[PDB]
Amino acid sequence: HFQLQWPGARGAFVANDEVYFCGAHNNVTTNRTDFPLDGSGFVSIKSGHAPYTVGAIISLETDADAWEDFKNSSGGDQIAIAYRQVDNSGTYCVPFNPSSLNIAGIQDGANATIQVVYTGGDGNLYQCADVTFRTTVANLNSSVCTNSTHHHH
Ligand SMILES: *[C@@H]1O[C@H](CO)[C@@H](O)[C@H](O)[C@H]1NC(C)=O
Ligand SMILES: *[C@@H]1O[C@H](CO)[C@@H](O)[C@H](O)[C@H]1NC(C)=O
Ligand SMILES: *[C@@H]1O[C@H](CO)[C@@H](O)[C@H](O)[C@H]1NC(C)=O
Ligand SMILES: *[C@@H]1O[C@H](CO)[C@@H](O)[C@H](O)[C@H]1NC(C)=O
Ligand SMILES: *[C@@H]1O[C@H](CO)[C@@H](O)[C@H](O)[C@H]1NC(C)=O
Ligand SMILES: *[C@@H]1O[C@H](CO)[C@@H](O)[C@H](O)[C@H]1NC(C)=O
Ligand SMILES: [Cu+2]
Repeated sequence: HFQLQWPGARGAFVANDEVYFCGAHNNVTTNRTDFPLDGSGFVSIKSGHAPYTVGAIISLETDADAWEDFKNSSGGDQIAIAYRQVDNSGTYCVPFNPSSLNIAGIQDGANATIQVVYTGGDGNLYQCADVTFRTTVANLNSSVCTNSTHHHH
């Protein structure tokens, strides 16, 4: 199981609820995180165990409230972060530039939802972050952006 560190999840973390769409926070939120388009952005999570596979899908719907809202026109998932295996528990953090996705409406002021998709052997698990894309963002605290390492797993 895992928590989003930055950008922050839609609502209160409930481990049991991670099996549901957006961790059972189905409704979009209005307290969105400003997320930079200048290439300084990242996604940071914390996993309780490893190994696991993680990726993220994205919705450019302001009201993203179902799986459909994360699919492209041909009905495939809009992948924001490609799936990979992670071999250490604790913090995992990937740079994320939304400008690098070929998705319409990625621009200053655009609303989106990033859904992290996690598989670590105890189910398919989900958490969502509601963001607003901005050209630049003031005072981005990058201190959560590290990869933990464990000599003995
Ligand atoms: C938005 O507000 C909800 C409910 O108050 C809160 O639980 C959530 O953590 C907030 N989102 C962010 C990114 O802080
Ligand atoms: C939360 O989701 C429920 C069920 O879909 C919906 O009826 C309700 O209006 C939503 N509330 C908000 C605050 O979006
Ligand atoms: C994006 O979300 C914010 C915060 O809820 C909202 O005020 C704004 O009007 C939305 N923008 C669009 C284009 O829907
Ligand atoms: C839809 O997303 C899938 C991956 O989930 C991708 O292979 C496909 O090219 C996309 N379709 C379009 C219309 O771009
Ligand atoms: C960044 O957040 C950390 C806690 O994670 C805190 O110690 C620090 O004050 C923050 N950095 C700035 C410049 O505010
Ligand atoms: C974490 O490791 C991944 C490779 O899995 C790498 O792409 C990423 O840049 C690393 N993040 C940090 C903060 O070093
Ligand atoms: Cu778990």
